[PDB]
Amino acid sequence: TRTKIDWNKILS
Amino acid sequence: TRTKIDWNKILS
Amino acid sequence: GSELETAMETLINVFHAHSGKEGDKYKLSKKELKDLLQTELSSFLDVQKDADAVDKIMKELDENGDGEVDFQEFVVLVAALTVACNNFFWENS
Amino acid sequence: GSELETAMETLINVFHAHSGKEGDKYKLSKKELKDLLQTELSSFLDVQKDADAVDKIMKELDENGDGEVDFQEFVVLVAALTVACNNFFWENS
Ligand SMILES: [Ca+2]
Ligand SMILES: [Ca+2]
Ligand SMILES: [Ca+2]
Ligand SMILES: [Ca+2]
Repeated sequence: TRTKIDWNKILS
Repeated sequence: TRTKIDWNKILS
Repeated sequence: GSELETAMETLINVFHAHSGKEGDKYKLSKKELKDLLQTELSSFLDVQKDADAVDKIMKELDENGDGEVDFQEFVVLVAALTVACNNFFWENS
Repeated sequence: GSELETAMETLINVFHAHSGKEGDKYKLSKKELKDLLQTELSSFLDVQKDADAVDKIMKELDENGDGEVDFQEFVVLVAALTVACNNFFWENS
């Protein structure tokens, strides 16, 4: 998952 | 008398 | 900075100016919100022309009921009035 | 323009660029939102690195369930992620 960012998911 | 600008109230 | 990035960093630094001098380091206060918005949007936003108008906004932002405004509250406010401007701008085309 | 005013007009004009060419004159579409946000915040916001991430945002913005995004929806989105950046910026001080 490091190769990708799930921060926006922080919003959801 | 009247409110010249009461737009911000639009949000409230 | 890109057009959108330009606007992101602007709200974050201007807010630091009023919030970290006349109030809590990372939190805004009833007097700090009024000063930040009026200084640059004095004639626009409804604040000084309606001291009552500033109070209606705090109520909407006093969601936590803390009597202060967090950057999550302030940013929500500027974002929601500008959108209202675009809709009322097309009313008279 | 004042620092705050600078940022208000920026979101309003950039949005016009993608929204009035590849889609409805005053309404955004699933492909227009992805293009507007990625072009200038490609490497930042989570969109291209996570096509799924763009979908989670539309669901949160598909409040009307119209499959499109209105300037009232888009402006709410950029406003809510930047605030999350300030809070996560102090985590590592
Ligand atoms: Ca303060
Ligand atoms: Ca509050
Ligand atoms: Ca469109
Ligand atoms: Ca929608």
